[PDB]
Amino acid sequence: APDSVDYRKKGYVTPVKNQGQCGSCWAFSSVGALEGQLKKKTGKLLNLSPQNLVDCVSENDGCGGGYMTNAFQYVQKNRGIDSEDAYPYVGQEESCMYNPTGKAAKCRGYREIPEGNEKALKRAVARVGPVSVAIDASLTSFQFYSKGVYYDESCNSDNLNHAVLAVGYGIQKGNKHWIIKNSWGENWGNKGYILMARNKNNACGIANLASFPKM
Ligand SMILES: N#CCNC(=O)C1(NC(=O)c2ccc(Br)cc2N)CCCCC1
Repeated sequence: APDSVDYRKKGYVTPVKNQGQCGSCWAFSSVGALEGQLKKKTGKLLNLSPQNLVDCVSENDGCGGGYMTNAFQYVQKNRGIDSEDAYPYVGQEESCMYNPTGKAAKCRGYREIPEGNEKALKRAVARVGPVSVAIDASLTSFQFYSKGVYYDESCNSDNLNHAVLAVGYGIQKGNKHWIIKNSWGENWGNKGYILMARNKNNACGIANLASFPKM
């Protein structure tokens, strides 16, 4: 696999969004991984609908949390997901109001990266595109992140609490990293992104709950 890759440079990554006061990170994460595969398949990037996921993935808990794999299963079984413009984000859980007329992507299944296996995650990022991941984002250090390759010795890999998107990987100042898209707005972190330590004992649980969609 390459030493580094950044899918933002290849046009696979939409603008940084802002989930607000709803535990919909799983839906943003799932949507970002779908956005990536849409670009790869069609050449054309479009924002997809986290609200569609929040409302219609009956296997998840809406603003009370969810699994990304459950969302990909839904998109596949549903024969599509709507675009953001067709099913705009409202920041609360609702009845399912999916409209097939606003379909902008499909899903042909998904895969899961072997638990905790950072080389495997690296290989999936290289071969596929952006890959949905979950981390411990509870630490004030993570939340105040501004620059550099984030590492905190107190980060707990067994306490996943936040779903984000790995959009590449590499190195900075000799510190191996993952490039992570958050859903806390552009005002957060580095223009909405964080570089997180890679190959440092699976820091923050980065490779503990990773998956990507097929298209
Ligand atoms: N709120 C909130 C934000 N965090 C979540 O959404 C996560 N998952 C759950 O919390 C969860 C999963 C599946 C189901 Br169903 C219900 C759930 N609350 C995302 C994946 C990693 C664990 C944290």
